[PDB]
Amino acid sequence: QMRLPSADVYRFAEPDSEENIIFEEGIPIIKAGTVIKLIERLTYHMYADPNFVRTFLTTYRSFCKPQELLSLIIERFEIPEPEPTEADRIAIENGDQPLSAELKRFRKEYIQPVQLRVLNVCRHWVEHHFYDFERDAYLLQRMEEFIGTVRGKAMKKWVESITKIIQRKKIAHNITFQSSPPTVEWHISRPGHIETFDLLTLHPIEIARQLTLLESDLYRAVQPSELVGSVWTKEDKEINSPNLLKMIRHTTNLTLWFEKCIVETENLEERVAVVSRIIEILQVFQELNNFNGVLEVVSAMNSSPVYRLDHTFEQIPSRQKKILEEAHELSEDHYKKYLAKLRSINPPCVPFFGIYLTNILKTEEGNPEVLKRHGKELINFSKRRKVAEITGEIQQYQNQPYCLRVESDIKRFFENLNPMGNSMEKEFTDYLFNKSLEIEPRNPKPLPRFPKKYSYPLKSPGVRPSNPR
Amino acid sequence: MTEYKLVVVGAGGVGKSALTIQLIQNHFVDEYDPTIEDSYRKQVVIDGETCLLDILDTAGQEEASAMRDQYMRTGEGFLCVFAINNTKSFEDIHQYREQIKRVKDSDDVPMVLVGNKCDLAARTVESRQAQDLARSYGIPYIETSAKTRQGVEDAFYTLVREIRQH
Amino acid sequence: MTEYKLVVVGAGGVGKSALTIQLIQNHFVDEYDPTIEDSYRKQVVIDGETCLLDILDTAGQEEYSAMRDQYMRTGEGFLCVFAINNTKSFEDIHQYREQIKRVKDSDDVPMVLVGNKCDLAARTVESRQAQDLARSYGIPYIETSAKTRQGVEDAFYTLVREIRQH
Ligand SMILES: Nc1nc2c(ncn2[C@@H]2O[C@H](COP(=O)(O)OP(=O)(O)NP(=O)(O)O)[C@@H](O)[C@H]2O)c(=O)[nH]1
Ligand SMILES: N[C@@H](Cc1c[nH]c2ccccc12)C(=O)NC1CCN(Cc2c[nH]c3ccccc23)CC1
Ligand SMILES: [Mg+2]
Repeated sequence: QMRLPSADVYRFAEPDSEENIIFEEGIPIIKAGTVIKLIERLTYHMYADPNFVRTFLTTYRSFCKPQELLSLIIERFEIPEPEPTEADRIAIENGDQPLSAELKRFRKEYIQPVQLRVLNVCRHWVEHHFYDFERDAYLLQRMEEFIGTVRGKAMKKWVESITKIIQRKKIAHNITFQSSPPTVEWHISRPGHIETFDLLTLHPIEIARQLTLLESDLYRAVQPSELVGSVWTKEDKEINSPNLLKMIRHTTNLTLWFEKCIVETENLEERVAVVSRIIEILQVFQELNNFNGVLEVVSAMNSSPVYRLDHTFEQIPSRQKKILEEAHELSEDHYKKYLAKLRSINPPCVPFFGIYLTNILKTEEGNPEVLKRHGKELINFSKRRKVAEITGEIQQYQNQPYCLRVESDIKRFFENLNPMGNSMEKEFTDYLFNKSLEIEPRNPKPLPRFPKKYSYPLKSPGVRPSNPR
Repeated sequence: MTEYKLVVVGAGGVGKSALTIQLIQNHFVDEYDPTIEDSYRKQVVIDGETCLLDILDTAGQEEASAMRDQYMRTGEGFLCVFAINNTKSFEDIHQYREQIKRVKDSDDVPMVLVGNKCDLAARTVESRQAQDLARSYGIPYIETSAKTRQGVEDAFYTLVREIRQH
Repeated sequence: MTEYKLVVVGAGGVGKSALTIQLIQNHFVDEYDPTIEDSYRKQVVIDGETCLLDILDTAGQEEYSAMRDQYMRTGEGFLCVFAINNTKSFEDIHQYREQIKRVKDSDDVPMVLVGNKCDLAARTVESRQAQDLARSYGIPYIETSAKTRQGVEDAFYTLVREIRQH
């Protein structure tokens, strides 16, 4: 309505008023509105806005329960057809059957779109936010009921692919590439010798590659289930947010293996080879747009135990004092320079996740859940849009996969990495820090001498890749 | 960062969805699931610009022939797809160019005719037949496969180069 | 014009982030947005001299505990937040001080303890305990409401004073 049948029975023929929808500033964008009016627009008969669907199914849970959504869209799907009209009523009563010129106008302009646009909501809701269903069987049951007992011939094609998606989903990535991936590079440690593997004996190029594969794999697993509603900060962080947590813990670990590799290499020459080999990795991380890895390395250099090692960084080559400082400048001034580089590289990349976390969390905890206009309480939707904006920016980088050959052994080495061992965060932090005080003690105490620990050559293979037959 | 809104249009079941996914995710969809209205974004760099591609994958079946003039209204450039094993889908191209030229009130609309599904020898629409039409419209003709990735990037980015210079 | 770089540290998930937000937005506007850069720079007049506050709030990133050293190093003054209804978030404060103290290499860093009432649950850290704890350290203690914006500016201005009078 739009047109024709009595508006009484159908809940969504409510007319649009200042008391139930609010707009903003070539579709229209919704600032706020009642729950009904929001679903009416989610399946409006005039235009399909497919971004609005994703914004809704990403975020709707904060203002409406899954069971009550289903009920609500079912209700919308069931649309009162116009009573056989006045030239219909006179054609039925003199023999033959009517022509129905404004029953079919209504059925083609209103009922056809709204029903199809609703099936598109279920197709998304199932194929994309299936968690709502694996945490409620009755919901799945009702939804499956609903779909079966739809009976059009128009909707016959689309009922069919939804019944089959719900099946595929109730159980369980073939990737095609253009070009081949470069050959895996080896240094001191030879293939299959997993025990000799360490920061100095693995090829710096191939460290950065395998840790970019691993860190991409981790970034990609984050669903927006684990993000919306600041769930990664509440007491059930571990239940609701396990993949997000899994990759923050990874990043946090590697930053610690780097800190530990530096301050435990007691000898000065040997430590300067290690600090340098890390900056040579940071440099390959950047070639691969692995920001998460760059910000590990910059974050490790910045840490208390490693920052203070002035005698060690005085000896870094001049080219790498440049590389390190420039990567540090990314984080400077509210990650100004980094958000720059990100919104301008040509992916695949691996963003630094922490910024997205903070923006989601401030936006939730800084915008009203409702809007009191005329003593009515409209759902504040521009807030839900802003959150979905982010979770979309995040989904956006999860698309393109890296063209790098995974090395089984090197990857199992970094997964099974644990610099902390059995000690706690305070215990280990302090230890690292005292090894810093030991290997390069405060002034004026004189810089002592320690012995070499590495039996292998400390020269780097260089971070220029080497391509044979 | 310039921002381009591409729209894929075509016959039912030619590979509008299968291509768009291959472009965004490097994955070949095998299942045929009739599309009603999906939408995708891809940040990519084309001839030294960072372009944010905004790809709208439309519905092909005649059931949604009601609900076209809405996306055709806001699109920037159009990817007209047909499959080289379905001659009917090629004959339907004429009309797609037409709905676009009408809804856009313009004769100069960035498009690219795409001949998909070319990993099969079952070809029934000949290369000439298709090329000849493309020249009649004054637009490039690029043959692609979603399954093998051949030509996929080529076709989508040619559209972007076209939108830029116009 | 002097610019003061302030850092807000403290235990996560206890309305830590509401301290900064309530300061910046005049608590009158609906549309709030952290995306917006310079929604964390704020110009104010403190004791007559005009200065520019620049506030870092890393709320949400608390599991990235490697980076606490990197983030803290950037600060002139510090603001340690605990919720008054969460006894742990308060006993944690000891730890955060020693990290700051160590990351700066000092014994006299300018900083302020802030008890934050975030919802309406039972206070489990008394005015008096926080009072005494802060006394032992040599720093002021401010209590604030996340509801009513009470004493929010009271706590940031106090930190600016502690930076000048350092
Ligand atoms: N061999 C081969 N099959 C392809 C190719 N492109 C698509 N297909 C297949 O053809 C079928 C149709 O795919 P699809 O892209 O979903 O069609 P559509 O364009 O989405 N049509 P609709 O309007 O209904 O969404 C699928 O089984 C798909 O795997 C191709 O290049 N080669
Ligand atoms: N020499 C200048 C300039 C400088 C900036 N980046 C450097 C990297 C290596 C050597 C010198 C510099 C200087 O003040 N250095 C001191 C402060 C910076 N130091 C090294 C360092 C450790 N972790 C870092 C993280 C980011 C940037 C530098 C570092 C070394 C001591
Ligand atoms: Mg499709």
